[PDB]
This record gives sequence, C-alpha cells and structure tokens, in this order.
Amino acid sequence: SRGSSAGFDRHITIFSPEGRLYQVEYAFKAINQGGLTSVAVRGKDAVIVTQKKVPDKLLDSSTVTHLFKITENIGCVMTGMTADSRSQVQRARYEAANWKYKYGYEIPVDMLCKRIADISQVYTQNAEMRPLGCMILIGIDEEQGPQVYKCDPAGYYGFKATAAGVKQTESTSFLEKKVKTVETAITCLSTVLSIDFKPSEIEVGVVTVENPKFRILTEAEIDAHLVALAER
Amino acid sequence: TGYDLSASTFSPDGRVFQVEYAMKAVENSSTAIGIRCKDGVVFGVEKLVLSKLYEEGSNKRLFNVDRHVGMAVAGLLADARSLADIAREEASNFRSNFGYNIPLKHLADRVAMYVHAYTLYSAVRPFGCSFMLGSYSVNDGAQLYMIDPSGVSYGYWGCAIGKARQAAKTEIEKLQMKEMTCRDIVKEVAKIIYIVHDEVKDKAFELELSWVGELTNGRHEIVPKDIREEAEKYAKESLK
Amino acid sequence: RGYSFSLTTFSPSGKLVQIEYALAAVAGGAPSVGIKAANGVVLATEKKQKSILYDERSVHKVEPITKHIGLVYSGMGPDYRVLVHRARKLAQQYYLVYQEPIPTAQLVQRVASVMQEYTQSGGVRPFGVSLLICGWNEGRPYLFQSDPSGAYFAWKATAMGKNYVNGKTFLEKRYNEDLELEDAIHTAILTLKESFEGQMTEDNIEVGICNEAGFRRLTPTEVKDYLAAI
Amino acid sequence: SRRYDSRTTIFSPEGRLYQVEYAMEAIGHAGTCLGILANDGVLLAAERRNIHKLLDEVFFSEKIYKLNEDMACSVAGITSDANVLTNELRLIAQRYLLQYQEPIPCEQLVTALCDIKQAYTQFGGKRPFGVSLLYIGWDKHYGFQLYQSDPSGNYGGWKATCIGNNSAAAVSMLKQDYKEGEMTLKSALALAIKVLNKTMDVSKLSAEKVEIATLTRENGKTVIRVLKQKEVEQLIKKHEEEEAKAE
Amino acid sequence: SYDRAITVFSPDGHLFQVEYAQEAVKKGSTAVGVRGRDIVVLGVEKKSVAKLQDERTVRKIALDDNVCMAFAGLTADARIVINRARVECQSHRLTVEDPVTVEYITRYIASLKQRYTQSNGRRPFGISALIVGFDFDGTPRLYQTDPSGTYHAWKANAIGRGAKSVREFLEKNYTDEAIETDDLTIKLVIKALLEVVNIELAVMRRDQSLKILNPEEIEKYVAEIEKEKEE
Amino acid sequence: MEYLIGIQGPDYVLVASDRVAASNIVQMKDDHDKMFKMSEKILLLCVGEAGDTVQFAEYIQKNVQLYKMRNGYELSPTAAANFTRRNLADLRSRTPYHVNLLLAGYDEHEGPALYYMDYLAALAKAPFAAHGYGAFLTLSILDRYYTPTISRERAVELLRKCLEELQKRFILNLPTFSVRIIDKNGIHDLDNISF
Amino acid sequence: FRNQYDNDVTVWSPQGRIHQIEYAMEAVKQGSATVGLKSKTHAVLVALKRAQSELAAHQKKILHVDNHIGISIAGLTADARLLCNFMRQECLDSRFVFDRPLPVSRLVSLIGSKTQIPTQRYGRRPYGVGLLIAGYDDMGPHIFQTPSANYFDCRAMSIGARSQSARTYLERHMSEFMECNLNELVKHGLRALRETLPAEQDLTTKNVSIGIVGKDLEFTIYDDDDVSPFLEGLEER
Amino acid sequence: DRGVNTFSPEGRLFQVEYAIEAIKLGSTAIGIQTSEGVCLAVEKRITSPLMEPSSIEKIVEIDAHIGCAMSGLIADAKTLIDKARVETQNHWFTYNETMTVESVTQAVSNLALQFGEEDADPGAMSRPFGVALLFGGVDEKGPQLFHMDPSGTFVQCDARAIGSASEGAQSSLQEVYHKSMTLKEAIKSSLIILKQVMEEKLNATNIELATVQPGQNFHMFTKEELEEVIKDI
Repeated sequence: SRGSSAGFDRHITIFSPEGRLYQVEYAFKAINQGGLTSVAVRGKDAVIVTQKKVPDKLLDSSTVTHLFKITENIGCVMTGMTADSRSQVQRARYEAANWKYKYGYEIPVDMLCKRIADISQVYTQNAEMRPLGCMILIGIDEEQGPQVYKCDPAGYYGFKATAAGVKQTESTSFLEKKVKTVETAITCLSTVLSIDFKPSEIEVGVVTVENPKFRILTEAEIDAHLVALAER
Repeated sequence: TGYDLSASTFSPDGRVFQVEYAMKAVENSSTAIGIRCKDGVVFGVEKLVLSKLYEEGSNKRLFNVDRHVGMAVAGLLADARSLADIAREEASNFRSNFGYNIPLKHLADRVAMYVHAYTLYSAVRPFGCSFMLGSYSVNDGAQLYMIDPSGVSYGYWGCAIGKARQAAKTEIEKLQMKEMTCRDIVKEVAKIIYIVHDEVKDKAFELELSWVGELTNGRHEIVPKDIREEAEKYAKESLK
Repeated sequence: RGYSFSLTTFSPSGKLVQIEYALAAVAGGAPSVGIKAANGVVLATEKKQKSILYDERSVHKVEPITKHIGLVYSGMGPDYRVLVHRARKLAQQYYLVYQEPIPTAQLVQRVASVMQEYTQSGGVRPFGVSLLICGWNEGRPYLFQSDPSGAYFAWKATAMGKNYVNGKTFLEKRYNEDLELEDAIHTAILTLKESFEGQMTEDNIEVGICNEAGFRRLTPTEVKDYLAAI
Repeated sequence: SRRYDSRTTIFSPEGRLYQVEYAMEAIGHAGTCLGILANDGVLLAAERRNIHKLLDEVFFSEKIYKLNEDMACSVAGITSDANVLTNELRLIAQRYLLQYQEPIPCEQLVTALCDIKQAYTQFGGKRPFGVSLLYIGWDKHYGFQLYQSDPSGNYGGWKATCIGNNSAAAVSMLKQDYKEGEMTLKSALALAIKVLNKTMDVSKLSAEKVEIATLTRENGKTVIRVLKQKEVEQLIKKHEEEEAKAE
Repeated sequence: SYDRAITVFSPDGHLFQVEYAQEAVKKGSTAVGVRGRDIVVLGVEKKSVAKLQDERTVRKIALDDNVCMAFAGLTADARIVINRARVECQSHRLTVEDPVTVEYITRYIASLKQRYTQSNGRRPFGISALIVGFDFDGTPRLYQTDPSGTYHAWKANAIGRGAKSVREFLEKNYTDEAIETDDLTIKLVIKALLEVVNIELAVMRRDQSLKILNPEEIEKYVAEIEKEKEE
Repeated sequence: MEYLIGIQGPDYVLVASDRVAASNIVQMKDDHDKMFKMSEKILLLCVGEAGDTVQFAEYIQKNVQLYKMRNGYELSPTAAANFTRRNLADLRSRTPYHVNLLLAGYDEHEGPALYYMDYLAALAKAPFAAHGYGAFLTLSILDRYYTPTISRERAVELLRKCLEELQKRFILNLPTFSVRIIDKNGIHDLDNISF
Repeated sequence: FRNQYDNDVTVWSPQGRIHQIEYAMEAVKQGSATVGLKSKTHAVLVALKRAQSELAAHQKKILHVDNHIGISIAGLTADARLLCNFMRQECLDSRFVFDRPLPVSRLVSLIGSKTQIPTQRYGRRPYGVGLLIAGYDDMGPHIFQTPSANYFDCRAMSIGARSQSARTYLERHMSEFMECNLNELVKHGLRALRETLPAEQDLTTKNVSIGIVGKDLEFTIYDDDDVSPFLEGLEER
Repeated sequence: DRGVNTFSPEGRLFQVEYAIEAIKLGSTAIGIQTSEGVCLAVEKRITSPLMEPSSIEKIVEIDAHIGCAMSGLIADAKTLIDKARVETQNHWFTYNETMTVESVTQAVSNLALQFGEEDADPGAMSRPFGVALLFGGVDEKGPQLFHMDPSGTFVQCDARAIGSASEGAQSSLQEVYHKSMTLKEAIKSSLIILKQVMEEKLNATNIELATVQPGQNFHMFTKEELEEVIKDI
C-alpha cells in the first residue's frame, strides 16, 4: 500500500488496493499541462482574472479567451485543456438554459456548480470514457451577494478566494496569508508569476451588485488598474 | 508504454497520447496555408500527384462546406472528407432552422465539438486531420478559424498546417496581410508554397488555390486558370 | 456507449476484490459517528476542512432525505451526492405511490439495491461510501449502515471512516440504552474528539439530529453552544 | 475494451466455469445453515452472522425470508446478492398467485430462480450470484418439502441437509441420526441444536448465535414463526442437559 | 448489451469452447437408452446418492405424452433444454393437431445447441442428449445429439463419463437375442450401466404414457445380474 | 345463436351443448363438437363469435397441457378457470375475444366445479348455468326442479325437460344434443339426445 | 509494438499511422491484377480470372452494377460483392427519385464515405478490397480507384499484385488513349495486364475478362467466346 | 485476444484462414458435372455399428432441380441449407419459376461475411462458417456445378473435391474428366475416387450419392440402387 496497483487500475477508473482512483488523480495533471494560472476573489460588491498567453502573433486575440459567459448573470473562467474547457462551457450553458426553461427563473450559482459536478462525476464511474481535465464560477446571489464556486475533475465543489492551474498552491497560500477588490486579484496573480503583466496579458471579468450582469472589461480598464498598481 | 492504446486514458503525467499521436499524423501530410487579409480569405494547398496516371481534380484538398464558407485540410484525407460532410450537414441544419447563413464562429465551434467528441472514448479514435474554415459576408467581415484534432479552435490572421508548418508560419509572419487586396495576396501564398516545398523527396506536385472575399461577393470559388498560372509563374521565377 | 461486462470479479478465495478495495476507500474517509438515543438519533461527522478560504456554508455532509430521514457518509463525496439524489428520488416515488413518508427500513432496502447494482452491472466501479441512515417512525428511532457491497445492518451506535475500530470501542464503553438525545450528542462529540487532531470548532464538525420534531441540521450557534463544556 | 474484459462467462481449459467455483468457495465461508424435514413440519437452523456488538436487531429475522404465505427461505453467501434474489422470488410467487389465484407449488419457484441464476453463468458477461438458498415450504400437492440451490442452478429434494461453514461435517452428523418418517418437531429441534453444538467453533453456544424457525400447518393455515429469545434459550440449556445425561 | 465473440477459431480448426463444452459433457452422469421393437428402456446413473435425498426431485427421466429423453453433463443446462423442448412440442400440438414426432424436437434441440456456439457472448451448452419416443406407426426411436449440434440415430448408446467403454459393451451385446422381450431389454440396460456403476430406470410402452420404476424392481434386476457377474 | 347448459351435482357435473354450426340462414354442420378436452378432469364449453372461440380455446388448452408437461400434474379447475378468466380479461386490448364460456371440472379435494363466464370475463360459480337465447327459456325450469342433492338420473330427466322446452318453444332449429358427464373416474360420454 | 498496435483499427501508432489500415492494403497487393483505362468514348477493364482448380471455372472479376457501371475486384471478394449491392442500390434510388442515373463521381464519393466509417469505430475492420470502377455518364467515360477509404480519378490505372510494371507500361502509353478507337483501347490494356504475368503464361480465352462501356453501348462482360475477337490481335510478348 | 475482424500482415483475416483450416477435417465430397446432369457423392464415415447410417445426411435436396454437397462442420450447413431452401421457395413464390443455381449460390455466399460483433442484429453470427459447398443443379442454362468456400468466394466448376481428402481427389478428377462423359460413368468414377480415398470399406451403407437430371428430379439413391452400381466396385 501507498503505491500498490493491481491490473488495470492505472488504465481505467477502478479502485486501487488503497482506495484511490488513479485516472482521476492523473486528470489534475492535465490542468497543469495547460501552463496557466487564474485568480478569483469576491468582495462585498466578485472578480476573475487569468493570463493571456499570446505567443504566435498570428492569433486573432478577440477569439482567445478563458472567460466565458454562461448566462447573463453568471460567468466563469476555465483552466486546463482547451477543448474540454469549451465542452464544459457548452454543457454549463445547456444546463443553465434547461434550468431556466424547466423552472422559470435564472439558475443559482451553487445549483449550477452542483449540476456540473454531478455531470463530471459520471466519468469517474463509468469505465469507457476519460474525465474532463478542466472551472471557477462567479455570480450575484440573492441573500448571499457575490458567489465563488470551483469544481474540479473529481466532482467536488464554495470559496472566498481561490486559484487554479500551475500556481494553484502558492497563490492559494498568498490569499490565505492576506485574507486573515480587483487589486487583491491582480496583485495575487502578479506575485506568484513575477511577470508584472501588460494590459494585453490579462483579462478580467466583474460581476457586481450594481450591475448583476457578467461584464468583460476592455483593455484600457485593465490598463488603468495596472497603472493604479504601478504607483502602489 | 501501456498508456497509449486508448484515447480514454490519461498518462501519469497528464497527457492523452492518442491525440498527441494524431497530431504527429497531421504533420505527415503536405503543406496547406491560408492567409486572412483585409477583405477576404485566400487558401493555398500543395497538392501532390503521386503518379501522372492520375486525372486532374483527384484528391482535392479544398472543400466547400457552405456556399459562403470554404475549407482547407491536412492529414489523413479520408477523415477530412467525413468532417467536410459533417460541416456541410451542420451549416445546412443551421440554414434550415434559423433562416440565415451560419456565422463562422458558431460553425467552427459546432465542428470543433464534433471533433472533440472522439477524444474521450475508447470506442472511437481521434480524427487524423486538421482543417481551416474561411468565410466572408458584409455583416461579419472575413474570418479564418483553425481546428487541430484535439478539438481546439481559434481565429487566425494567417495559418499553416501540415508537415512544413513552422517554415511556412515564419514566412507568413514576414508579410503585411492586413492591408492588401486578395489579388495581391495570391502571389505571396503561391510564393510560400513553392518556398517550403521539398523537391528532392515526394516529387511531381500541383498547386491548388481558392479565395472568398468581396471580389466574389462572398461566394467561395476556385481561382481562375490564368490567375493561378501566372501565380505559378511568379512563384517559379521567385523560386530560382 | 457503455461496457457490458463486470469489473468486480471473484478472486480465488471468493472475495469480490473491488468491494474490499472500496471498503478501504471508505476507511480513509472523514470520520463519522451515529448513535441511536432513547428518544431519537444523533448524527455527527468531522469536516476535514482547513485552508479557511472555503466557505463552509456551501457544502453539507449531513443531508436530509425526508422530514425525518437523513444521511451521513464516510468516503468519496460525489458518490455520496449521487446517492442523496437517488435516495430522494426513491423516497418521493414512495410518497407518490402510498402518500406516506417512507419507512426508514424501506429507504435502506432500496438504496442498498442501488449500491448493489454497480457491483454487478457492466463497466462501472462500486460506490465508495458507507452511509448512516437515521429515521423515526412508529414512535421508534432507527439507525442503519449501508456498505459499498450493498449489505446493510442495524446499529445502536457505530463509527466509520478513519480510526473506526477505536471509535467502535469508544462507543462500546460509553453506551447505555436510557441515554437521552442531548447526552447522545455529548457522547458523539467526545467520540469524534478521539482522532480529530487539533482544535475543533463550530466550522469543522457537522451534527444533525432526528427526533419526534423531525430531522434538522444544527446551526453553528447551537453546535458552538454544545462545544462549550467540550 | 478487450484489454479489460474479464470473461466471467467462458470455459476453463478443463470445462469449468471459474467464477461459479469461486462463488462456491465464497459460500464455503458463509454461515452454517441447516434444515430438517420432519413429519409435521420443517425447520431451519442457522448461524447468526450479526455476531454481537452494539447491533440493534430491528427485524424479526436476519436471514429467514418469507416468500409467500406458504414458503420461507434461508440464504448464505453475499448478503447483497441474496437480497436481490429474494426480492426476485417474491415477484415470481406473486406473479403465479396473480395468474392462477392459487399459491405456487414449491418446486416451480426454485426452478425459476435456478433458471435466472443459470442465465447469468452463460451469457451477459456479468459476475454470477454467490449465494446458496435453503427452501422450506408447504403445498397441497406434496406437503412439507426442502430444497437446496447453488450458483450453478442445481436443486435437489432433501430431508436433512446443511450449507455454509463446516457443511460437509454437519451432513456427516445428519446422516447417522435421521429417523426417516418418524421425526417430530421436538426431536428435530433437539437434533438440529445437537449438530449446531458441534459445528460452531466460535464462542461456545449462547442465547443468540442462531435463528430457528419452524413451518407448521395449523387449522388449515400455514404458520411460519421464528422462535423468540426465551424458547431458543430453553432448547439449548435445557439439552446441554441431555449432553450431561449422556454419561 | 454484451456482444463479444466467445467461440472463435483456434490456429487449427478447433472451436475451443466447443471442445470444452464436450469436456463438460465428459464429467456428467452416464446415461443409456436401449430400443426394443415394442419398448424403449432408459437407464441413467445417479450422482452422489445421499440417503437424506428426496428421490422425487432428482429424477433424470415426459416432454409430451409420447417422448422422454436422457442427458449428460451440467444439470441446469439439461433442465433448460427440456423446458425449451416442452414448449416447442406444445406449440407443435397447437399448430398441427397431432402429437410430435421425435425427429422434429430432436432437430430443434440439435440446432439449439449449435446456435449458442456461434452467437455473440454466449458460451456453448455443456450437455449431450439421447432422446426416445414412439411414433404414430409404432416405430421405436433412439437418437443422439452432442454440443456441436450433430445428430444421429442409434440402436443403443451411452453418453458421458466412461461412455466409450459402455459403447464398447453395447456394440458387442446388441443382439436380437438381447432384446426379444421388455424384461431382457431392461436386463441389458442394467448390464450395460453396471460396467461402471444405484441407477434410475423408466419404461415406455406403446401408448402407455411413460411409467418410471420402482427401485424394488431395479434391485431384483441388479441382484439377478450381479450374482451372474459374480459366478 | 348457440346453446349451452351445465348442471353441477353432489359429486358430478352434467353438461350439454347444441350440435349445430350455422351460416346466416342455413346450418353447415350437424355434428359440431363445442366440448374441448382440457385435461382428464376438466372440459371447457365454448360458444360465441366464430374464430375467437376456437383460437381462444386452443390457446388455453395448450397452456393447460403445457402446465401438465412442466409439472407432472393437472391444474385444479379453480386455477384453470382463473387462468382462462385472466387471459380473456387481458378485453380492452387490441385482441378482444367475444366468447361465451362454461367450464366444468372435478377436483380431488374440492369436488365438482362449474364456472359461468360471459364475454366480459365475469367469473361466477353457479350450481347450474346456461348460455344463448335458449337459456332464457330453460333457467326457469332449472329454477323450478333443481335441488342440490339431484342424482344423475334426475339430472338427465331435467335436462330432457329443458331440451323439450327448446323443441317446443324456442324458434331456432336445435334438433340434436351432445351430453357429457364428469366425475372422479374422469370424463364419460353419454348417448346423444335427439328429437 | 508490432503486436499491441496491429490489433485494432482505432489505435494510432506513435509514428502517426494505423497499422490495421496499412495491413488492409496487403489484401489488394496480393490479389490477381487488373487493368483499367479509357478513351474519350469508351472505358474498358481487363482482369485476370482466378479459377481455384482447373475443373473449377473462372472467378468473376467484373461485376454488373447497372447498365452504365461495372467494377473490378482485387482482394476480399465478398467485401466487393457487398459494395456491388451498395452501388446497385444507390443507382436504383437515384433512378427512382430523380429519373436519371447517378453520376459516377458522386457515387464513388459515396463509396468513400461508406468505407470510411469502419476505419474509425472500435471492433470494426477496414474493407479489404480495392476497386477499379468503369462508367459512362454525361461527363464521358471514367476510371476510378478506391481500403483506406481514399478514391482516385485515373486516366489509366492498374491495381493488384506485381502491378508496378503495368503502371509503368500505362505511364508509357497513356498519351495515346484519348484518340484510340474501341478496338485498340482494349489491346493496350491486354498488353498492360500481360506485363504483369510470369513469362510462361499467355492470355487465353479463359483467364482474361473484359468489360466495355461506351456512348451507345451498354455495359457488357466479355468472356470465353466473346473475348476471342479482342484477343486477335495480337502483338506477341 | 484479438477480434474476429483482425487483419494479419498478409492482409488475411485470421478467422477466415482458420475456417479454411477447419475445412480440411471434413468428410470428402465429390461432385461432377455432365451434360446428362450432375452427380454428387459424399462419404458418410460411419464411426460405430450402433449408429443408424440412414440418419446421416450429407447431400440435401434444395429444390426439385438442385442438389448440394457439403464437407466439414455439418451443423453450419444446417442454417445454410435452410436459408437456401427458403430462398428457392421465395423465388418460386415470387416469380413462378425455378431459381437458377448461380443466384442460389450467390444468396448463400452472402451469408458468409455477414458476421461481426458490433452491428449485431440481436444474436447473429460471431465467426465464419467453416463449411465449403458444391451446388449441383439444372436450370434453363442446363446442368451446372458451383463451388463455395468460407471466404464467400463462389465459382463455377466441372468437377471438384472438398475437404480432408480434397487434394489427390482433385487431381484424379482432373484425370478422368472430359465434357462428353455420361452421368452413369460419372457415378462410376466418383465411386472409384471415393473408394480410393475412404479409410472404411465401401458399400451401400457408408456413402450417399444422388443425381439430378434435366428429365427427372433430384433423386437420392436407395440402398439397392447404391448396391447395383457398387457391384461394379
């Protein structure tokens, strides 16, 4: 034990002699193979921010995005493999519009992340498919204000401040040290990477109590907050 | 290795090897480039003919997937005809339901999901082909989208797919595509195809070219014969 | 679509070795303790939660099924939420058929069959949870325990998860039948204290009770009140 | 998909079905359960596997399952497989009582369940059920009966037999002492605890370690009852007495 | 569903599961039926006698009013095949307004054993069959089927464990002098099974609606042949 | 319209049926047997809409014979009558069977049993029963003279009075009548009553 | 290896190849060779016939598909007969709906669509057959070649075992074929197949089959007696 | 393990080759085409005198004008001959004439390579039919002989040997054959070559033979009719 394996328990989602699921453990490494980091935090009025990697310069930067609009009031940031990320965004859009059509009101944030987690659980049980290696959710609740939710490939999921990707643990430790609104996010992202980014390098989305719509900021607005940081 | 017999199995370091082996199968096949410009999209494909017994028109790598959308492919071409028929059915269903021509962003993200749907299951294999989509309309401008067999789709100013992708991408990067007319873009496209060509291995090839833009009022058409032949002439005299 | 063959197969000594691996997956989970008192049932569990950033009101481990039936688990979280959704679906099909709150033995006899099907169906692994199901009907409290095999027992006091054997010995010591519900909570917190490893709060345990009044989770103020003198 | 296929439903190099034999070896560790056919009834005598702890004892039986008004059964093997099959047996017996408006003959239920257990050993690619079931029941055709079933789908009629732990040694004791056509209920209850006193190696016999249930006919109605705590308590001391008089 | 191929060809023309199905035949109980000209007498061996047994439920020997049969191998497969044959026989009685011939149900059982040697995900049956019966014209019949699905008619035979030696015995002993009467046919049956073996026996006479023995008679026959095989 | 009559005695049941098959002004069979043998102790009398009768009767008959093959013993008349009732009741379906039925049976333990059944499959056990428009003319005589302890000669005499009432008053030509009796010795065929 | 990548069509080998697809082309590289070619007016097929035993007569290597299309086989014969019934059904559905025979260029793309689908799904095998398809429609005569689901438009083409010499002969003489008449056209293909034979065997009335379709001549298989004028001829080897 | 649809590096399906290996264990069949009809002879290979020889049938009636020989695993030829008979009776039902033998052999050889484990209409075939057949009959084209194998590849014949002793009997059938041979002479030489290859001793009890004529129907020989030609030995 602690490193035992019998047969095909390294090739499909069956139990090890210890009680671990190895493919679901290996699915977290696919998030780090993406080579990215995102930061999300909420205040009393929630924000997500992630890097933009643009290496080729043949890319149309209007189409490279890791911030997605789920419905009018809920947005999300993905992290990991790109096609699986677009798959779970399609699935979250379909479950949110399905909830609205069945039940007559806009879907809660926690009832979206519980639904995506109950979808993602099925691939860690049936043997014939692989788990999707890729999501942080933000939206304004009613009796709770801003919400931050994080689902993972194992199917778990609620947060005040979090991070995902390659610098998950260090930015998590930084936010743990600090918490004991956008400026906290952009300092947390700039600290662990030590890049001190350009406005073409990060994208920020805000959801507010004044504007409950998910809103994706323009370049000059992120440049204004970067230069507000730059004078400290 | 034991971890690469199935697309439904992660390796211990977090890689899916059947997809990353299919992206080696893409860069076995010949060069296809596409350049988006100010007012339209131009496609260019190095079409090998393996034996001169073969008629003209065999093994076309430029497909029409809607009347305003074209497509250029690379890789195992038998899969590429299947993805051409998926894109044709998807654009047909969008015209039938919603009453107008399908936006290229939505078409790329339907066909990217159909490509991605095979990189999850042990009961299928991932497609062995990458492909591009180009379109033009008065309301949307010109757009160029590229899909690799992992399912990943982005919008491009200029792209090169196939076995000579990097030497072609550095050469497309040298150009000012953003401000030129398409009749001035075909000459570069034809330049770069003959530049990156391997002449000592896998001889006897043909040039295949098509554009979509304002000069064809959004209809996707092949390049006419004299324009293609004078592009071949300009590129051969540039080749020395 | 799905495979059609089993992955849970008989070893030469006659053991379904996948079930005996899933029970080790249960044994590594968060500790959970349920005691049947004289006037009701207590359920209490350790929340294995640190890195304070976690908003503790977003997830509940003690999740009710009907107005007097609840659950708790030890093992894998998302399988437990699968069983909560299936158990609520079965209890409401019972309420559609008979117009009655489901007897607590009947919810166990249906949820245990649902856990059984995955040790024999095609291409699925067994569940990784052992449940504790409490219920009050016919003026009498019930406590059950289900397994990943699908076998189920009836207990008066039991423990599951990490250090469950010493938890069972500690519940062997303190238990007598006449114990009231508040004394059952007071023994349950002392039982979870045995392997908590550091400074229990109102945020890192979750206690639910069932009585004549129904099933309810205790608010953090009430569990913080009970942690006084504990 | 062919790397992972376990092939539970194929033959051996010798013509054996290994999962059926491994199921039988799983039964070989199960609880000792015997049943004795007498003149005026049948009993079942078992080992309780809820070997005591803080257990609750909420049901009237652990391993005895009423199947209809006229039959009962015991199980031994996996508990969870046994719950599924004894859920199935009730549906079979009530489909018959639905269709013909008379209670089912005792052999039809056993051959139906052995058809179901035989089907999973041949095709479908599942694992087979690892349970033995002892079958008691009364009907108007042959009266009090007994059966024994296995995972392979076999069945036979018996007047005394035993399954579970140390089953062959228990039937070895059962051969020498059975009085064919002369056994009453009282002598059978004496005889069953006589064997169970010598097949149980753990914690020499106490109040529980057993369920004992008799099937009798009373005023034209079939009565199946499990003996309560006082009556089992008496039968066992009150007959270590008979073992003390043996010198 | 489950649709792998279980029975596949080996490198030299041997359906492995058909060989192993005949292995499952080879460890079953040995059975004989011997045809006289106005009777057919069946003899099957017992397994593990167990004097606590209720003999009524362990009988190995009526598909219709006119036809019974013998088997060897896995007992549940045999009971399955009998329950297939009985419903086919009564459907035949439904459609033709005549009782069955023995060839119709023997061909049906012979094809039933082959269809499960070629279907997806089904293993072969592990049983052989010897079938008896009486036709409308009074012609007595004994056939054989085996797990490959090949079927033949026979005068007397044996299937199962040690069936080769019992077939050697019946080849030498099958004379008109051995089967004049019903009694000497029954004698010959117990003589042929007593080479290895305690046996069950039943008799089927013309329009007589099969009657089973009565081991008191069998004990007389086995003592009468046993003292002869001692002297 | 076809005629049925059955009388249940102390240890016997006496049934009779008309022996006519008609086709819209003419009769096409004058030796028509409406009694189908189910087993050794049970007959089912079958009349009604043509085609439905024989198909339903033979479908029940092969399942009764099949039960005897699977089990080695016969259905009780209660079990076979409830089986026939269940199969006729499963009516609201795409296959309605407009059949009118009498079942007569003898059991070892319960004795003689007679069951009445209409096309609704309403099952009613009766000491005597009859179908057809001819039933309306002879259930009155059966109410007049039947006692529970009628011996079988008074039963054939009362049956002869009933069939003479069919001859005198009933408008359809019903000249020849087949009769059978069931008791502990199996089925017995009796002599045809003719006019 | 060799061994765990040759067992499924749905496994990419790490060079970017599929070994079960390339092994299916060995089934067309072993078969009895066949030669196809066309003029501006005619399309002709020339095929060796495999008769199994000298008393067994000759395997049909040219199959009727409609009045206007015939095909040739090289490899797994029953897969080609499956594909013949497919093409029969497609031309009949086009006649039943649109009342004109389906164009050959669309029909061979439908075959390329049909053979592609088992080359991707688990548990299936590629069709182990290569075809030469000879047809006549509005666009004139056609010679096509189809295992790996590709399909080729050809001026003159030869598939099968030892076919490289026949392809070199057709590369030598394809510049004549457009203006040859019907008689010379089949003679070139007879010499092209005669390149493929061993040195001792000759083209006889029994082991060479011919199919011919033209502007007003419906498709016909030329066998034992019908091959004799086209055999004579002939420039000796 | 590997699939039933796995290509070898030679381009042959493994199961298709191994069914041809199961051909070479069967009872050897001899069928010869003449202008007066076709004669077919198969050896019964009686294994025990307790066996009834008449109940073994390895030459079958297909219709009033078509015979058929078989070799190998006769239980496969059960479903093949029954589908052949259903096809001939459907042709009589539909077209009110006799079905020609070529279309019959094409219909039967379609059932070869209708096998596989993924398309799987409910419980159809999982392995190739390991039986090779000889179809002899008469139609409007006259007397004909066809040959079929587990590859589903069907072809015309003038005479053919299938099975375990197929090899030398094919060369001997090359020896005796000429197109002007009569039916009775073909019966004679077919029993000559069968008696050359039989391990057992030939009489009317261990062979079957039948003829089909343009004049008369398919006629299975009785024991005395077998004995009459067998007296010539």
